[PDB]
Amino acid sequence: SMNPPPPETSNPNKPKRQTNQLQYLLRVVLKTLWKHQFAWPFQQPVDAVKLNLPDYYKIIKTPMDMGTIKKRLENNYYWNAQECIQDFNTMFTNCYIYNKPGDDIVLMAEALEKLFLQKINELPTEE
Ligand SMILES: Cc1cc(-c2cc(NS(C)(=O)=O)ccc2Oc2ccccc2)n2cc[nH]c(=O)c12
Repeated sequence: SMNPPPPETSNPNKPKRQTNQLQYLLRVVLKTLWKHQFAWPFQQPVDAVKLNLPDYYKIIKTPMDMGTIKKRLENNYYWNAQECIQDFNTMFTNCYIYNKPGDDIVLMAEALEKLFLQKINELPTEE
């Protein structure tokens, strides 16, 4: 039943970078989805005790979520955009493995992934 610790949002060993895309992912792409109607389940780590889902973390092994993704951006945790983009693909994949096609939660995940995949069709350029 228990909840594991959340993903790390800071890491001193890990090198950090503030590219102009990561700035965009936080200032534009992440606040675009954060405000959406379907955003709330993905706004913090899943609570398998509260949800009474004791099997969730026996099937999901790389948990991810936007709460976690948001702070990583704020901590400059990533080295480049694709690192963060891949925290998103993990999140959505976790939602489509643990649940079934058509379940309410995946319909939101699919809604988001498609507003997602549309906002990162155009990142800003480098310096
Ligand atoms: C990714 C995700 C998020 C949630 C979920 C999270 C919270 N809040 S919290 C504090 O983050 O854990 C509350 C209800 C939730 O279940 C919903 C199931 C259907 C429609 C709306 C919500 N779930 C539940 C089951 N499977 C999942 O993959 C999942």
